[PDB]
Amino acid sequence: SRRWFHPNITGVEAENLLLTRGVDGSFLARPSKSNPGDFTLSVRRNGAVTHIKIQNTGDYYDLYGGEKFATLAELVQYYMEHIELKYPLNCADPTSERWFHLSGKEAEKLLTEKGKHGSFLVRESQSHPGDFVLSVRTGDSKVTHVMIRCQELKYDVGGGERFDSLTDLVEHYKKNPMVETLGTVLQLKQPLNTTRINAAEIESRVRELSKGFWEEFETLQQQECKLLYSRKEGQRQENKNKNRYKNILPFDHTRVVLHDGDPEPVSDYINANIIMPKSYIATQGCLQNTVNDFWRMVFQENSRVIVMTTKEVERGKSKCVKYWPDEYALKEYGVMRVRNVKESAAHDYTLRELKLSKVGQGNTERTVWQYHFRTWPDHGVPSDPGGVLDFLEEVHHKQESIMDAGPVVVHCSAGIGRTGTFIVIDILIDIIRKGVDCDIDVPKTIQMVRSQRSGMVQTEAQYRFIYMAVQHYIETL
Ligand SMILES: CC1(CN)CCN(c2cnc(Sc3cccc(Cl)c3Cl)c(N)n2)CC1
Repeated sequence: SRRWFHPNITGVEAENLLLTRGVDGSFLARPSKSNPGDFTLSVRRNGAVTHIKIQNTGDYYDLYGGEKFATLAELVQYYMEHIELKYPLNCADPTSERWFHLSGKEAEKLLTEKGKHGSFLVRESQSHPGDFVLSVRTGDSKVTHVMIRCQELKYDVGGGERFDSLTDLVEHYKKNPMVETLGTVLQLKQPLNTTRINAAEIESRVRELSKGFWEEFETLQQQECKLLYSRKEGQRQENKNKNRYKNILPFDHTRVVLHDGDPEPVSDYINANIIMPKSYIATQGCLQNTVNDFWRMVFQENSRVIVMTTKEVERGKSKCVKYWPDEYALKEYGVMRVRNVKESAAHDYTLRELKLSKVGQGNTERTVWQYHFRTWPDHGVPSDPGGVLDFLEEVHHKQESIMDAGPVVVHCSAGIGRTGTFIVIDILIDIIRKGVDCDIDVPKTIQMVRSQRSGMVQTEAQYRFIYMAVQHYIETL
């Protein structure tokens, strides 16, 4: 449902809402206004409201007194199946729906300039403030307007059932479409796309979102509820301690499956996923016990470029074990043998030239290049995207320069926040690098990658950093 999230309520607004429209076991989650980036889980117990903080600095949602998760949905899912969270107290604000917005004539052109059969949107009435309008497109070539009146806190389209919110109303006429007198069926097949822009417009769009970014991002967040794909392998007993974060797991359907492993019972698991929009494996920072597994992956998938986006230690916290030999040194990691051939240090990153081979057979050698980005801020995102961009641009040419190279391995700590910011920037400039004659749809791209790994861009700050990055790249054409 994900409608248990309320984008714009204060604490007290939530408390009274739980205590007036809810029962013991009712809960909700809301953006925290004390700390931008944080969120708050609000639950009713014994007729009282306890509030639970959840911090997300860019790596994961850290529920205090609980566990760390990829999305708030997987969080709620996790706790609704094991202070009890029984009944979602659902939100009626539509600000975070894909279809909500806006003048009629302006609505008609967009539907004409960008819509197909079934594209629709809901806007606020201009004739009677308080009422709403549902504008829908039908064709093979017509746009239809359906007024939605607000009466005594309930909404309708002039007859039939009265709804407690537009989302309910809309959801009802998606499954039960209005039929006009001459046969025309007003099918609400897809919300109108207003986020895909031409690459040359990014600068215009970024300026108007800065007076916007919040709304669009959380409108993308609200859609994570569609991405609760199974992650069972990662919960299997033999795999629990192969995860750096027990509750941040790879989708079974996109995980990398290690083959040709030791006869041990389970030898095919690693907290990684293939990311296909050049392809990527998105993974977590190695642990002591999965280093040999990490290199089995690199070998198997023919990866020749690794991109690590964290220090080994950050703020005294460990984030990734040292899985590469010292410069000029040679190490054996299970059946895999790695020599660090040379290291080169730039200001923002280090390149390690690593040769990977399988012990015993000197016909499996391949160079692997590890690009170790070292200047990401301990919290937040870089104030400027130049460093990231030149990094990725270097990374891309290295990858393009090797024949038959496999996925490009990308990893941070939990492998969702930073790792996902990078891959996405990389996909988008991949497009712009086609030139400036191309459309860019950041939300779409983020959602396509979250469908392949949980939580793949973590924060709003990062989300805007992606826009800044693409803008900057376009400026430098
Ligand atoms: C005004 C608005 C209020 N709610 C409504 C429209 N805007 C909007 C719409 N859709 C999404 S999401 C998405 C986008 C493309 C492809 C896919 Cl697949 C997804 Cl899932 C988004 N982030 N913003 C911005 C805010």
